[PDB]
Amino acid sequence: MIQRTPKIQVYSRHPAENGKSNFLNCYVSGFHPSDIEVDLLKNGERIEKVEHSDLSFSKDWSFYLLYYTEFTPTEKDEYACRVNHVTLSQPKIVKWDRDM
Amino acid sequence: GSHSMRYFFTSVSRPGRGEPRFIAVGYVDDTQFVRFDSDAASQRMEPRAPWIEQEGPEYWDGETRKVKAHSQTHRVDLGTLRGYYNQSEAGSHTVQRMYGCDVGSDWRFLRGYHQYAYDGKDYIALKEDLRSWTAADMAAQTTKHKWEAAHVAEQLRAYLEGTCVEWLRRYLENGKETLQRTDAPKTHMTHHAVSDHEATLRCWALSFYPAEITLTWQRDGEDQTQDTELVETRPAGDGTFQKWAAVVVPSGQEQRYTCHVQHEGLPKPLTLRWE
Amino acid sequence: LLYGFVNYI
Repeated sequence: MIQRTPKIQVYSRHPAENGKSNFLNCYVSGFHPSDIEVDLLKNGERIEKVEHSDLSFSKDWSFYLLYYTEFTPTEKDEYACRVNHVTLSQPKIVKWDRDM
Repeated sequence: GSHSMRYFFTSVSRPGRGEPRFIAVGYVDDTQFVRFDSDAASQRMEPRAPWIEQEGPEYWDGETRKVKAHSQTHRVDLGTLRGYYNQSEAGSHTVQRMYGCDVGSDWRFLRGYHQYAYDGKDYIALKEDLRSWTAADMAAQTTKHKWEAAHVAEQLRAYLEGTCVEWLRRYLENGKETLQRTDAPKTHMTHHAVSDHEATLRCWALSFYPAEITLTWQRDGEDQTQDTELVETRPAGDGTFQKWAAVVVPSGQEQRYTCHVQHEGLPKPLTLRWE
Repeated sequence: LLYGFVNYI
């Protein structure tokens, strides 16, 4: 069977400013098949209040999903996205880097 | 200027965990407006854009009826395809269908499409003439014979050229403030040393709509395409998109590098410089 | 608006 690996991006909707509410996004694209596990993490722990887009796909048939939550960034809090998929031999964690 | 309506359907079999999962979504351009999920409680076609909400009860009842019919067909298709490829019940499989229509800046019909994939590979596609089929392998030739004998292309052609374009025009009008807008990208570049001798240059485009954009790096005017990391265009969550492109360069050579941004909201393409 | 006819693979 065809398998395509998710391309994972973790980022804020707006430029991050400490103390200002924003949205944390994890966008996963380019993957096949559609079964995927995606979690947003705060200080290594799973965020419960997480929504996602309806499953859709690109021209090349590969799937994409946006996972997101409202958040207020601080100095100390670390955010990440954890993704598991048949193409990944273990879960992949991508850290939010606000200085890109 | 130009616009599209597209519907995307995904059905996934779930061996011994009940009936297949079916998800349908509809888009105008890069704006989703409807969804159906076979696993959800409502069992209704649901609005996903403010401007579709004004559609009447006949619209919602009829779209629910049709999307459920598509759901049942694709359930049958998953069994059919197992037969065509002599596959077992051990594994999950995926059918995908996309169809829709493109119009120009003058909103007249440009092209139609109607395509199917099985397990992530092309299966069968309506050709650009809307009269004939491209079948990707021998199993899809079986589908082609059946669809030709049943005059499926003629039915699709009448929809893609008539109904599809008429409803796209209606949505564009009703959703004019959302759909007939262009938000130009807000652009900048960032610079960060990765060592004492190299730096990452990252060219950003933010807050743009529609999602189509090109970002390219040049070094003394020569395209750096093999050395560029280009990420997939991603949604901000607010109806706009973001994208970046990066190169890693030797420190001191920054002024040789330029980033070039093309988007329909720009009065002219932009060149961003380090000097 | 969705297509209203059904076709089996």
